[PDB]
Amino acid sequence: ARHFVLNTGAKIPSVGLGSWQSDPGVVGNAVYAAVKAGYRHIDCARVYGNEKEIGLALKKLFEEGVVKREDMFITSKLWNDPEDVPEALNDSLNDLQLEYLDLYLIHWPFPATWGAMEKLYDAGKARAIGVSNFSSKKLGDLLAVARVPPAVDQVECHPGWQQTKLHSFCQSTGVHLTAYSPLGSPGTTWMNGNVLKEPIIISIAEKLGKTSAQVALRWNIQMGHSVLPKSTNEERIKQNLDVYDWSIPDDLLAKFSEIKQA
Repeated sequence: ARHFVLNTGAKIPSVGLGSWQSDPGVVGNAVYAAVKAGYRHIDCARVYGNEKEIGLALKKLFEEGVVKREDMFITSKLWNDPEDVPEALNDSLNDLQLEYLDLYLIHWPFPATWGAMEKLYDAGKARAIGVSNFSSKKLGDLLAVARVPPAVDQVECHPGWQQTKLHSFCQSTGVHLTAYSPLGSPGTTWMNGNVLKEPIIISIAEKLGKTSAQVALRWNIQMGHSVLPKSTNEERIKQNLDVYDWSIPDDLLAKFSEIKQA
Protein backbone atom coordinates (compact mmCIF):
# COMPACT_ATOMS: atom_id res chain seq x y z
CA ALA A 1 0.00 0.00 0.00
CA ARG A 2 0.97 3.55 -0.32
CA HIS A 3 0.30 4.07 3.46
CA PHE A 4 0.90 2.74 6.93
CA VAL A 5 -1.89 2.32 9.50
CA LEU A 6 -1.32 4.19 12.74
CA ASN A 7 -2.30 2.89 16.19
CA THR A 8 -5.37 5.16 15.90
CA GLY A 9 -6.40 3.33 12.72
CA ALA A 10 -5.73 6.32 10.51
CA LYS A 11 -3.75 5.89 7.28
CA ILE A 12 -0.53 7.88 6.98
CA PRO A 13 0.77 8.16 3.38
CA SER A 14 4.26 6.67 3.36
CA VAL A 15 5.76 9.59 1.42
CA GLY A 16 5.23 13.20 2.50
CA LEU A 17 6.95 16.52 1.79
CA GLY A 18 9.27 17.45 4.66
CA SER A 19 9.43 20.78 6.36
CA TRP A 20 12.02 23.56 6.33
CA GLN A 21 12.40 27.35 6.08
CA SER A 22 13.18 29.10 2.81
CA ASP A 23 12.76 32.40 1.01
CA PRO A 24 9.20 33.67 0.43
CA GLY A 25 7.18 31.42 -1.81
CA VAL A 26 9.62 28.56 -2.14
CA VAL A 27 7.97 26.14 0.31
CA GLY A 28 4.44 27.02 -0.92
CA ASN A 29 5.48 26.38 -4.54
CA ALA A 30 6.89 23.01 -3.44
CA VAL A 31 3.73 22.07 -1.53
CA TYR A 32 1.64 22.98 -4.60
CA ALA A 33 3.88 21.03 -7.01
CA ALA A 34 4.06 18.04 -4.67
CA VAL A 35 0.30 17.72 -4.22
CA LYS A 36 -0.29 18.19 -7.97
CA ALA A 37 2.25 15.33 -8.53
CA GLY A 38 0.36 13.04 -6.12
CA TYR A 39 1.64 13.72 -2.62
CA ARG A 40 -1.01 13.32 0.05
CA HIS A 41 1.08 14.10 3.12
CA ILE A 42 2.59 17.49 4.01
CA ASP A 43 4.78 18.00 7.06
CA CYS A 44 4.89 21.42 8.71
CA ALA A 45 6.49 23.01 11.72
CA ARG A 46 5.67 26.24 13.51
CA VAL A 47 9.38 26.76 14.28
CA TYR A 48 9.91 27.59 10.58
CA GLY A 49 7.37 30.45 10.75
CA ASN A 50 5.91 29.57 7.36
CA GLU A 51 2.59 27.91 8.13
CA LYS A 52 0.62 30.81 6.58
CA GLU A 53 2.46 30.21 3.27
CA ILE A 54 1.73 26.49 3.42
CA GLY A 55 -1.91 27.32 4.19
CA LEU A 56 -2.11 29.50 1.05
CA ALA A 57 -0.74 26.64 -1.07
CA LEU A 58 -3.18 24.15 0.47
CA LYS A 59 -6.10 26.64 -0.05
CA LYS A 60 -5.15 26.91 -3.76
CA LEU A 61 -5.03 23.12 -4.11
CA PHE A 62 -8.45 22.70 -2.46
CA GLU A 63 -10.13 25.55 -4.40
CA GLU A 64 -8.77 24.12 -7.69
CA GLY A 65 -10.17 20.69 -6.83
CA VAL A 66 -6.71 19.06 -6.92
CA VAL A 67 -7.51 17.16 -3.69
CA LYS A 68 -10.21 17.25 -0.94
CA ARG A 69 -9.14 18.00 2.69
CA GLU A 70 -10.05 14.45 3.72
CA ASP A 71 -7.57 13.03 1.21
CA MET A 72 -4.67 14.96 2.75
CA PHE A 73 -2.58 14.10 5.77
CA ILE A 74 -1.30 17.34 7.36
CA THR A 75 1.18 17.31 10.25
CA SER A 76 2.45 20.17 12.35
CA LYS A 77 4.48 20.39 15.48
CA LEU A 78 5.56 22.32 18.54
CA TRP A 79 8.92 22.35 20.32
CA ASN A 80 8.88 23.62 23.92
CA ASP A 81 12.09 24.73 25.70
CA PRO A 82 1.56 22.81 28.94
CA GLU A 83 -0.80 25.84 28.91
CA ASP A 84 0.52 27.02 25.57
CA VAL A 85 -0.03 23.71 23.71
CA PRO A 86 -3.64 24.38 22.75
CA GLU A 87 -2.83 28.00 21.82
CA ALA A 88 0.00 26.83 19.58
CA LEU A 89 -2.26 24.28 17.88
CA ASN A 90 -4.93 26.97 17.60
CA ASP A 91 -2.37 29.24 15.86
CA SER A 92 -1.12 26.52 13.49
CA LEU A 93 -4.66 25.72 12.44
CA ASN A 94 -5.40 29.39 11.83
CA ASP A 95 -2.30 29.84 9.69
CA LEU A 96 -2.86 26.61 7.76
CA GLN A 97 -6.58 27.51 7.33
CA LEU A 98 -7.58 24.08 8.65
CA GLU A 99 -10.13 22.83 11.15
CA TYR A 100 -7.99 19.87 12.32
CA LEU A 101 -4.55 18.34 11.89
CA ASP A 102 -4.08 14.73 11.00
CA LEU A 103 -1.03 14.67 13.28
CA TYR A 104 0.34 17.01 15.92
CA LEU A 105 3.78 16.35 17.33
CA ILE A 106 5.52 17.71 20.40
CA HIS A 107 8.91 17.79 21.93
CA TRP A 108 9.52 19.00 25.53
CA PRO A 109 12.11 18.36 28.30
CA PHE A 110 10.57 15.18 29.62
CA PRO A 111 3.71 14.74 32.28
CA ALA A 112 1.29 17.59 32.04
CA THR A 113 2.54 18.63 28.47
CA TRP A 114 1.47 15.27 27.05
CA GLY A 115 -1.79 15.64 28.96
CA ALA A 116 -2.45 18.77 26.99
CA MET A 117 -1.85 16.86 23.75
CA GLU A 118 -4.28 14.16 24.92
CA LYS A 119 -7.05 16.76 25.45
CA LEU A 120 -6.58 18.05 21.90
CA TYR A 121 -6.71 14.48 20.55
CA ASP A 122 -9.94 13.82 22.52
CA ALA A 123 -11.39 17.03 21.02
CA GLY A 124 -10.54 16.09 17.47
CA LYS A 125 -8.26 19.09 16.87
CA ALA A 126 -5.37 16.63 16.31
CA ARG A 127 -6.62 13.29 14.96
CA ALA A 128 -3.36 11.67 16.12
CA ILE A 129 -0.73 12.93 18.53
CA GLY A 130 2.95 12.03 18.71
CA VAL A 131 6.46 13.13 19.50
CA SER A 132 9.54 14.47 17.77
CA ASN A 133 13.04 13.29 18.51
CA PHE A 134 12.35 10.86 21.32
CA SER A 135 14.85 8.08 21.85
CA SER A 136 13.65 4.53 22.65
CA LYS A 137 14.17 5.21 26.32
CA LYS A 138 12.16 8.43 26.37
CA LEU A 139 9.42 6.91 24.19
CA GLY A 140 9.17 3.92 26.56
CA ASP A 141 8.94 6.28 29.57
CA LEU A 142 6.11 8.14 27.88
CA LEU A 143 4.32 4.93 26.92
CA ALA A 144 4.51 3.83 30.58
CA VAL A 145 2.44 6.79 31.79
CA ALA A 146 0.32 8.03 28.87
CA ARG A 147 -3.41 7.43 28.52
CA VAL A 148 -3.17 8.03 24.76
CA PRO A 149 -0.03 6.38 23.43
CA PRO A 150 1.95 8.40 20.87
CA ALA A 151 0.99 7.40 17.32
CA VAL A 152 4.31 8.58 15.77
CA ASP A 153 7.89 9.31 16.77
CA GLN A 154 9.44 11.51 14.05
CA VAL A 155 13.22 11.27 13.98
CA GLU A 156 16.18 11.62 11.64
CA CYS A 157 16.51 8.25 9.91
CA HIS A 158 18.41 7.38 6.75
CA PRO A 159 20.91 4.75 5.56
CA GLY A 160 23.76 6.44 7.45
CA TRP A 161 21.73 6.88 10.66
CA GLN A 162 19.48 3.85 10.72
CA GLN A 163 17.98 4.19 14.21
CA THR A 164 18.13 0.43 14.61
CA LYS A 165 17.23 0.42 18.36
CA LEU A 166 14.28 2.81 17.96
CA HIS A 167 13.08 0.97 14.85
CA SER A 168 12.82 -2.32 16.80
CA PHE A 169 11.19 -0.59 19.78
CA CYS A 170 8.58 1.06 17.54
CA GLN A 171 7.84 -2.31 15.93
CA SER A 172 7.33 -3.95 19.30
CA THR A 173 5.15 -1.14 20.68
CA GLY A 174 3.11 -0.12 17.62
CA VAL A 175 4.42 3.48 17.52
CA HIS A 176 5.05 4.51 13.90
CA LEU A 177 8.48 5.89 12.93
CA THR A 178 8.47 8.77 10.48
CA ALA A 179 11.90 9.50 9.00
CA TYR A 180 12.84 13.17 8.57
CA SER A 181 15.96 13.98 6.56
CA PRO A 182 15.58 10.63 4.85
CA LEU A 183 18.12 11.55 2.19
CA GLY A 184 20.69 12.39 4.84
CA SER A 185 22.26 15.34 6.51
CA PRO A 186 26.01 15.95 6.98
CA GLY A 187 25.85 15.97 10.81
CA THR A 188 24.42 12.41 10.85
CA THR A 189 26.65 11.01 8.06
CA TRP A 190 30.03 9.26 8.45
CA MET A 191 32.77 11.92 8.21
CA ASN A 192 30.15 14.62 7.55
CA GLY A 193 29.57 13.10 4.09
CA ASN A 194 26.59 12.50 1.78
CA VAL A 195 24.81 9.18 2.24
CA LEU A 196 23.53 9.29 -1.38
CA LYS A 197 27.16 8.86 -2.45
CA GLU A 198 27.59 5.60 -0.49
CA PRO A 199 28.75 3.01 -3.02
CA ILE A 200 26.24 0.40 -1.79
CA ILE A 201 23.31 2.71 -2.63
CA ILE A 202 24.75 3.77 -5.99
CA SER A 203 25.22 0.15 -6.95
CA ILE A 204 21.68 -0.82 -6.06
CA ALA A 205 20.27 2.30 -7.80
CA GLU A 206 22.20 1.39 -10.95
CA LYS A 207 20.85 -2.20 -10.88
CA LEU A 208 17.24 -1.15 -10.40
CA GLY A 209 17.12 1.91 -12.71
CA LYS A 210 16.38 4.30 -9.91
CA THR A 211 18.15 7.25 -8.41
CA SER A 212 20.20 6.97 -5.28
CA ALA A 213 17.51 9.07 -3.47
CA GLN A 214 14.77 6.68 -4.66
CA VAL A 215 16.71 3.77 -3.26
CA ALA A 216 17.30 5.49 0.08
CA LEU A 217 13.56 6.31 0.38
CA ARG A 218 12.46 2.82 -0.61
CA TRP A 219 14.81 1.31 2.01
CA ASN A 220 13.12 3.32 4.78
CA ILE A 221 9.63 2.36 3.44
CA GLN A 222 10.65 -1.33 3.42
CA MET A 223 11.74 -0.99 7.04
CA GLY A 224 8.13 0.17 7.77
CA HIS A 225 8.81 3.87 8.07
CA SER A 226 7.20 6.83 6.38
CA VAL A 227 9.60 9.34 4.79
CA LEU A 228 9.72 13.15 4.44
CA PRO A 229 11.99 14.02 1.54
CA LYS A 230 12.47 17.73 0.83
CA SER A 231 13.03 19.04 -2.67
CA THR A 232 12.09 22.05 -4.67
CA ASN A 233 12.97 20.35 -8.06
CA GLU A 234 9.75 19.11 -9.76
CA GLU A 235 11.54 16.14 -11.36
CA ARG A 236 12.93 15.04 -7.97
CA ILE A 237 9.55 15.63 -6.28
CA LYS A 238 8.10 13.23 -8.81
CA GLN A 239 10.88 10.64 -8.45
CA ASN A 240 10.60 10.75 -4.67
CA LEU A 241 6.96 9.60 -4.87
CA ASP A 242 7.79 6.86 -7.41
CA VAL A 243 8.76 4.36 -4.67
CA TYR A 244 5.76 1.99 -4.66
CA ASP A 245 5.62 -0.24 -7.75
CA TRP A 246 9.08 -1.72 -7.24
CA SER A 247 11.13 -3.00 -4.34
CA ILE A 248 14.68 -3.55 -3.21
CA PRO A 249 15.33 -7.33 -3.39
CA ASP A 250 16.12 -8.92 0.00
CA ASP A 251 19.71 -9.75 -0.89
CA LEU A 252 20.42 -6.12 -1.81
CA LEU A 253 18.47 -4.82 1.22
CA ALA A 254 20.80 -6.86 3.41
CA LYS A 255 23.78 -4.77 2.19
CA PHE A 256 22.47 -1.72 4.05
CA SER A 257 23.79 -3.31 7.24
CA GLU A 258 27.34 -2.60 5.94
CA ILE A 259 26.90 1.18 5.58
CA LYS A 260 29.03 3.02 8.08
CA GLN A 261 27.00 5.04 10.54
CA ALA A 262 27.83 8.55 11.75
